[PDB]
Amino acid sequence: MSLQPLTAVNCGSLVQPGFSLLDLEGDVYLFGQKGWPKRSCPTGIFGVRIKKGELKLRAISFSNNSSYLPPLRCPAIAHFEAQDGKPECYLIHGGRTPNNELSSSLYMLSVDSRGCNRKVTLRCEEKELVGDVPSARYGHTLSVINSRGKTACVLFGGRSYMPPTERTTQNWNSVVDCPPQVYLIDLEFGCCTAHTLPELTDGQSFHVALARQDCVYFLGGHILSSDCRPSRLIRLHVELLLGSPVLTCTILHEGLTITSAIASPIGYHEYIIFGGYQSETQKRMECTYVGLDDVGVHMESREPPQWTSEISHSRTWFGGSLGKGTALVAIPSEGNPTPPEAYHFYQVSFQ
Amino acid sequence: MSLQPLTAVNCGSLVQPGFSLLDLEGDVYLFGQKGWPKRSCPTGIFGVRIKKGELKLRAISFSNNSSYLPPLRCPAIAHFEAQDGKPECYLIHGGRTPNNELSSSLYMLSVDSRGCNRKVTLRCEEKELVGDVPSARYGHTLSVINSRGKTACVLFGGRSYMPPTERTTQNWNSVVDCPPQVYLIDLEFGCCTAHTLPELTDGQSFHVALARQDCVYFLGGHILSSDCRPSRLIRLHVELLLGSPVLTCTILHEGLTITSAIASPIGYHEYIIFGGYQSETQKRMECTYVGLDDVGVHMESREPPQWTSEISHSRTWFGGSLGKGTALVAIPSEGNPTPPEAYHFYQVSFQ
Amino acid sequence: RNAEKELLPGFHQFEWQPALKNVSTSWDVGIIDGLSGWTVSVDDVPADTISRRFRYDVALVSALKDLEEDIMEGLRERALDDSMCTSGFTVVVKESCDGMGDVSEKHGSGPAVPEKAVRFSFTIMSISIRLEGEDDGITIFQEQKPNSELSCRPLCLMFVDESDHETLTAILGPVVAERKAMMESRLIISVGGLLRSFRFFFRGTGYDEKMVREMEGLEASGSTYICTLCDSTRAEASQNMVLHSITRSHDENLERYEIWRKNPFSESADELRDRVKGVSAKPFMETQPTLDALHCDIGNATEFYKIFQDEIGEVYQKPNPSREERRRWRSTLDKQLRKKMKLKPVMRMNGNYARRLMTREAVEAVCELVPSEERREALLKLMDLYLQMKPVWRSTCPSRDCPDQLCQYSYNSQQFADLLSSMFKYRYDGKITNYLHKTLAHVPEIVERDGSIGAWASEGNESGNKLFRRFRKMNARQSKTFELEDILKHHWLYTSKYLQKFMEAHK
Amino acid sequence: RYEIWRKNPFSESADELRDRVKGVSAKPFMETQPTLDALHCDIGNATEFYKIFQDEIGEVYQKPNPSREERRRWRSTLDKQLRKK
DNA sequence: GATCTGGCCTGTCTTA
DNA sequence: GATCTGGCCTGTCTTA
Ligand SMILES: [Zn+2]
Repeated sequence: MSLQPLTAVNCGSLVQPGFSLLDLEGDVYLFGQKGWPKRSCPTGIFGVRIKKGELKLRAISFSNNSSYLPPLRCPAIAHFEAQDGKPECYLIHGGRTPNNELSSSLYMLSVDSRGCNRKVTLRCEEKELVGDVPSARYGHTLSVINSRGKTACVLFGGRSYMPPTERTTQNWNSVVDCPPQVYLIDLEFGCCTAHTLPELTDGQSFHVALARQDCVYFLGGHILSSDCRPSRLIRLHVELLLGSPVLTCTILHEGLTITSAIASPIGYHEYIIFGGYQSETQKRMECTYVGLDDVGVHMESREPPQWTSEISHSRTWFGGSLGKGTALVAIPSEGNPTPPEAYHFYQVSFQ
Repeated sequence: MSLQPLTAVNCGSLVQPGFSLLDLEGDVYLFGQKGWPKRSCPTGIFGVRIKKGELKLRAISFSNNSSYLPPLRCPAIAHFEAQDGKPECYLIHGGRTPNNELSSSLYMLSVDSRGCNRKVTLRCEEKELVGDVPSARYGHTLSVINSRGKTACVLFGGRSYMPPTERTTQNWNSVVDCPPQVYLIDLEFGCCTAHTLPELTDGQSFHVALARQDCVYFLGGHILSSDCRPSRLIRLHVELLLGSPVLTCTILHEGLTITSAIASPIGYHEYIIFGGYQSETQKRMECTYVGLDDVGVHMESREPPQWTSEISHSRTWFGGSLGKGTALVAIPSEGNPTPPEAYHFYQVSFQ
Repeated sequence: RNAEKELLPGFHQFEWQPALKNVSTSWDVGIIDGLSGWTVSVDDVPADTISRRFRYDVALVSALKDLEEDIMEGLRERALDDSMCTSGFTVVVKESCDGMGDVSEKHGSGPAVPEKAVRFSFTIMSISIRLEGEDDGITIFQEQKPNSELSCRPLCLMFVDESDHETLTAILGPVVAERKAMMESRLIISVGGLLRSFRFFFRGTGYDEKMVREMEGLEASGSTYICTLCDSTRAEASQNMVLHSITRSHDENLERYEIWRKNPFSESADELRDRVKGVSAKPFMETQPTLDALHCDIGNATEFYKIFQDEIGEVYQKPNPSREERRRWRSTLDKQLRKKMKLKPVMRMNGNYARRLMTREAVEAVCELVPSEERREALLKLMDLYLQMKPVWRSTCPSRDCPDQLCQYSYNSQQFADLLSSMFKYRYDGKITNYLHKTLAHVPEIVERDGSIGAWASEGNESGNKLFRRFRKMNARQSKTFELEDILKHHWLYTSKYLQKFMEAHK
Repeated sequence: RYEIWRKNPFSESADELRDRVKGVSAKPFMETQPTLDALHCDIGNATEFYKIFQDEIGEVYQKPNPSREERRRWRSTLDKQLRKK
């Protein structure tokens, strides 16, 4: 366990409080640029490389085949790994664009060509969704499941803007938890099924999802109605049998109280959960290790890296996981005259 | 007959509207600077080197046995040429202290030692003046003369503050031309003789004096009574005999009208008057050549180096002569924010 | 317009005896262009500066003629018979001069002038009496709130850069001349119906350290010789702190310059600068050897801010900190001072953020940051020491308001310096901020001498600068020529007591 | 235009796509009447002729490649003159 | 050895 | 080769 300081070198004005790191085929790509894309990099996505403490961002270039994407802030990212037909995909839906609206449109992001010289072209394929469309939402999570042997996806959680009845230009900027109905989205075709369960009383937000072998575990998120941070861990088990994707669920005894957590995969399916917060005021310093098996998910705290007094005293913090037991954290910084760079960074690593 | 544009490199905050350039034994040293001396070079005198367009200023350090000097504004410099027993002399009196005052004390400034690597220590020596002392003044001129074959010095012109009885805090900063009496100062001893002038019914200032072979020529200068800039040049002739230094004088019919002129030596005694202000608004562009022979002063205009439109339109200009037909000029500048250098420079040369 | 003709200078008749030296006898002169007869010939040193000033004496007699009311009610309160014993007065005038940046030039006609503006002012601190003989001197009127911008009397208003000495002395030359000519002669005014006489005692106390240094010919501002009041070098004031003796005074500095120039002993530059203890220039103005309270506060506040910054990380543990960590420490320190104490970072630190920072409970939010326990106790203890010694030089008159802190100040400073050279030495080995030395050395002495300090602070000047900005917009003319004239006038009117009396509305 | 920029139905390349959508990279959040602003038009052209004057003082079109120094100089004589008259 | 790409650094422009 | 001195940069300090 260790952490070391990172200088953001040039162009540290690109990172906004929510954002997303896409780890695919080695190098990871930053996503969710602040504001609208500037033609310095019109694409909107950045390859990120960390060398000798320096954090450098490179300008990715989409393939001609691709649709272009707005810098969504806090979407549901679901990594789908390599298999037929076309690996490997990152499912981004739907976040909210630099203007205030919620996309509610799934995008499939994939690698294309390399290099020639250390160059990676990418392609985004938006997919049409018929339904029973998912309601526009953000902070929700999405996951990839495989049942005998068909692959589908599970979409749940998240806030949305108040429905267009209660909607009022005084209450316009308010949000509310969208109702608790899980959406099963086939990758292809675009059929989106909406089911509900009695076990799910309420909707959640920022609940970190773990997904393995036709089973999905939602950690305790943030419920906006009763303002609780449930220590109840949620499990669900789906199996797709012709012609219906039958679905079940169970509550668990013990689950974590943390919201906005960062899951960095280390082992086969074993993740290290950093967590963003214990409660509304006070962030979580504690680092936790979470593995999962067919029997169940098993929790073991490991000794957290010794935090510099700054990050221990910082009100807010965030980041992403570069994968391979390696992650990035970010600390907002007040200084005058403006640094200008708003965020100090630290790279964290396990073992 | 040409001008190279000069860069002030670093530290152009030193040079000030009036100042002096001492050319002795090769390299020329700058004298006088804005405000009081700063620790960087406490002496107040900088060596000047002009290489590849760069105008570089260096610290000069005095010998232990020497007095230290205030950064005088517009003193009377008399360069006393090599002979028994001690070359090379610069007679400086008395200028205006940066702390605003007139200094009546005369200083003899000279070379001491070198290098060991390119360093010239100097020595300043006050001279007590047995007098019949000169009234403290600025803009006056002083010159070295030899007669049969002993050497004395001639001091005349310039202004001074209103008489101390009649000076009122409203009229304090007002200034009048000091009375038309010449002061013959023996280098040693400190005897200073004051002498009336039947031919000169008025005092004057900024009159460039050119002294050859026991005769001194006063080129026209600004008179503050009638505010006229006489075309008439004024020659005087000094008779040194035992023990009376009796003094004659004469008016010359026609000469140049100039104020604050720069005399740059070229030939043996042939100096080119580099110009100055002809009137209270227009500044003389015309660069003029002056030989001095026993017969009389020989005066021919010379084709002036073509001026950049900047210096041609410049409200004011000043400078000094680096000798060997080489001189420096300076143009005040505006902009925003501060350049920082308040003065652009140009280097002029003959042939 | 014809109503204030009285309140301005150049109205009330007065005369000096014996007659002033080198000053006109005309008492009717109002606002005067301060250039004061510069011939403005192109050939000479140009006149680049606009200024306006009252002739000093006239401004004085108007100020005091305006205090006529308060000194008569004061005299009556004393039941000292008004008509008898009228000639023995003593007037103590605090004068102050401070510069101001970033004042934008006007398009105007001419002449060209720099951006920075210098405001020369004064205030009448007290007026007392002595005769028949016998008893002491006897206070009558004493300014109750000297720091207020309500009483600061502008005198010379200029556009001048503080850096150029030439012009600054050119314009302020006459003013100083009337002062040193005036100290000798006693004033005669017709007040309360009768002809009475005043002595003037001038104390310039309000100048900032850099200006004191630059008019006194010292090397500013970080030179090896720190104390304006003492001959101590930097390193010498490092080892020893709490024990010092004030030497530097005007006449001594003058004689010291004449040594520096004339140089009879012929020492090399290094040794000569050692002999005169760092006087490189002939001072012109005379300035009381006293300490500005405001800048002192800000100096110590910024030093403690720096100490905080160093204690956040561990400096004494690793002596050579990286730059990136230097900013990181600043970032978490200001984070903290936001979350607690409700404070936000500053570029230049105002004295207000110095008053929030200096308090103990402010040192509480930082005490939580430093991991080490004994360090946490050390700097806390330091700060309580500082709270104990601060009101001495901050408060107007400690001889009454805060006696015990005053009597214990020497011992308290001893304790302080000990604690610094004990745990903090790494940061004070060869270097001490000018003010920490000045506040740990010469304070008890000057409080013993002036009687009090902080009443003499630059604050009563400085504050006034605010007005100079608004009076340069609201009440300006507005063109370059007349502008200083009507700012100055309107300022004078703002300062007058006679009006404020009316604006009290008698409860 | 934006919907074309996003959907991008013709699978056209970025360099050329930008040509097709002609400069719209983002979804507009407000409607402003297609109209010019007077003020910054005045300031824009004013500062332009200031620039042309400046380059015109020294001879720019004879020697096309001026340095930093002759440019700063040109500015100095320009401003000195504008103030002087 | 030498491409290509991206890089920084420069380096100008335009609005602000 | 290798001092010297200065020269600039840097480096923190110290004032406004
Ligand atoms: Zn001292």
